[PDB]
Amino acid sequence: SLTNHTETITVEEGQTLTLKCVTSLRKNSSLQWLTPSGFTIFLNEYPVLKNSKYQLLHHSANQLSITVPNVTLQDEGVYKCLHYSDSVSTKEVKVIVLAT
Amino acid sequence: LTNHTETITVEEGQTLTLKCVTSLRKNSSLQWLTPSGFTIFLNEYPVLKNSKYQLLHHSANQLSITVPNVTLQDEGVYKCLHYSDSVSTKEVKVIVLAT
Repeated sequence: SLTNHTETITVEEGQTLTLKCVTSLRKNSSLQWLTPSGFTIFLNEYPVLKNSKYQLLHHSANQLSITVPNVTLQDEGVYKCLHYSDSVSTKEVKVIVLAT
Repeated sequence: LTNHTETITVEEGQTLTLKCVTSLRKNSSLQWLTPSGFTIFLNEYPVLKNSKYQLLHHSANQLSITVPNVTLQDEGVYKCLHYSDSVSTKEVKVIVLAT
């Protein structure tokens, strides 16, 4: 179901992090994931950031899901999903990486 | 060639041009962002819908765009990103002049 305007999620270091953006259904739209640092990871199904560990999981009109395997403490922070239709809506996901 | 920080001005009501020029890198990407952080173009393709930004030029080492009929809402720091092995950033601060 829907991703809210803000969320906090956790992940054990060393495991795989799944960032899942699900939105309303809208014609001719775009979905986009940003790193906390502000770099585009995927625009729709198309990778932008060049030599990184991020991998597409799923893309369709109302969903852009990606993975970060072997999550490290440096993978922590607020990721943004942007949804571009007539206007732009934003969902911020705060990631907390858990030790051990 | 665009430095890491730039300040440029433009008269209200005129056309503002944002040119990002970088080194030539193979299989690289260029991107303009609004001060609010929305993508305007990624390479030659618009992303932000419903607005007055227009493409002027795209090639491997240049991404240039326009905002005609500029207004004071159009001021702020725009960001051009250059995605190669590494990501480099140019922030361009636009100041809009009244008269």
